[PDB]
Amino acid sequence: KPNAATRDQLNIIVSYPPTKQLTYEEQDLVWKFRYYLTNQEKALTKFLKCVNWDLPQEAKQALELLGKWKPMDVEDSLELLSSHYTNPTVRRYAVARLRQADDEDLLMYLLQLVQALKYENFDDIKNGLEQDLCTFLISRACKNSTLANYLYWYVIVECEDQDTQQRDPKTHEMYLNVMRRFSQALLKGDKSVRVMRSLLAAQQTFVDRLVHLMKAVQRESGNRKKKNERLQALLGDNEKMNLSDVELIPLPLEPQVKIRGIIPETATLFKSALMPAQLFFKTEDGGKYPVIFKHGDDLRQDQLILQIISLMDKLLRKENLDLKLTPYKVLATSTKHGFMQFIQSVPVAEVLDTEGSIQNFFRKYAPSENGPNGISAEVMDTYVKSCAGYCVITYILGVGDRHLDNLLLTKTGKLFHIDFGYILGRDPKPLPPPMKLNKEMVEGMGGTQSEQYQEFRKQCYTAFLHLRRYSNLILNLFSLMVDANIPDIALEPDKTVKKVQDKFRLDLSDEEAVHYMQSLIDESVHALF
Ligand SMILES: C[C@@H]1COCCN1c1cc2n(n1)[C@@H]1CCC[C@@H]1NC2=O
Ligand code: NA
Ligand code: NA
Ligand code: NA
Ligand code: NA
Repeated sequence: KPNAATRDQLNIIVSYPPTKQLTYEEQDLVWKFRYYLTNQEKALTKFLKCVNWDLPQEAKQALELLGKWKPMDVEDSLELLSSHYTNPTVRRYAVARLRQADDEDLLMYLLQLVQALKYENFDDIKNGLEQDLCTFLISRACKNSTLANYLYWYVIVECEDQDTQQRDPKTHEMYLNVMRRFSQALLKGDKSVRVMRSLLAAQQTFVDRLVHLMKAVQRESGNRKKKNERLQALLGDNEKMNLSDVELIPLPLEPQVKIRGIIPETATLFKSALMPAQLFFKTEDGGKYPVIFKHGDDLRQDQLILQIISLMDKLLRKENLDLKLTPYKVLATSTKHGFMQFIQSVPVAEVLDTEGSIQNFFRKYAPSENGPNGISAEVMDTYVKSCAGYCVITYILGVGDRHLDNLLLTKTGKLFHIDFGYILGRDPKPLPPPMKLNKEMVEGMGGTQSEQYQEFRKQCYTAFLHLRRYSNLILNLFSLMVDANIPDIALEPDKTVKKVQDKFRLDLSDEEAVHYMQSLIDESVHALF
């Protein structure tokens, strides 16, 4: 029906990022050829964006075409749950597509889907005390204990958000109703589901006791040594505090791991202003699981970034690219406390203080006579890959405040980033560079003169092209976060998705994007020396 020139225009429009606004002329064109476009699943979101949903006759025809359209890919349906859509049939269609996702994929989107409840019908959620989003999420949680664990903690954090309670009371009451609905469904279910309900309650009381313990340690006004002694003494009094030995419960941070308590003798406070605790949990497997427990601290921005880093890692692995990344787990248990999975590591700043160079560090703990610069080839391969992964990922996410205390290294060669208080282009100092590499980091692989430097560049190109291909998904997930209580998002909600979108350079072809990434890396490295 449309000629070659029109098809080229339509294909450009269909390729747009999910939050790019269509012009009036593009809306006219998509509508004109709506019947031709029903055979392209990628065109459906563009068509739905061109409908005037406030005109009953047009909404009706649009819903007729929706039923005849080649169904969109499951992950594309996240766009239909954003704030743009109030039409109930559109939003139920999105849930119907999401019902086809497996539990592993749904978990990767769950943080954002909980935010998307803000765009649902609050009366329907309350009156539940065909599937809408609330009903769907609860239904899937009732069948999967991992989903139930994260749904519980994600929602309870929303219930405790005093900002929401003060500034958006109806939204706060909705989340209360979601929790009530969730508890309703769990109690109504069979034995395995009612057991799940009791285990969530047990986790909550454990966290409550841990919070009370942290406060007791901080009413102390002794030095750090005295506070470590207080922390260990309180943890050791199980009759008083009940944290050294408890009946088995899922670890909120990673519920597949059941824990029996916390080891009292090895608990210490970090030497930092907020004095978070390092705690070793006794696992059911008879092992130990170290965490950081932060108290008096909002972990939600870190929680989001580590969730997105975990997604990006899984997407790269899906494309058979394992860049040896460290997406450590982060879970907020309230707006003021939460857990982080502790990875044995050393900050690069400490490596330079004690060994002088990343290379000296690798030569000490991973020597190899015939290896690159006397270092194990496997360790160097792991180093190059992880540098590349984090270079591309922190560039896309605009991570700031990149000093050598936030760059961590393992003896197996993994480099990874921590502490994501500055994202989306924010930085303590002005005019941060678009790509934040460290001189010590290039030096760690042998300098620009090493063959490792070209291996690093090559892995950046590959990772960048792979993540570009999932830009629709990544951008849709940020679009669902724009109203969230996340500091660097709430600063400029209407600009948030574009800040990520621009990093993908979707205006460039693959070959042009590789050229651009090459120039960006080289320019950043050149500026360092
Ligand atoms: C848990 C991860 C991964 O394992 C190594 C340690 N990592 C982190 C993360 C943070 N830190 N260390 C520092 C130390 C105390 C708080 C500060 N802030 C962070 O965000
Ligand atoms: Na009402
Ligand atoms: Na410590
Ligand atoms: Na504390
Ligand atoms: Na890991």
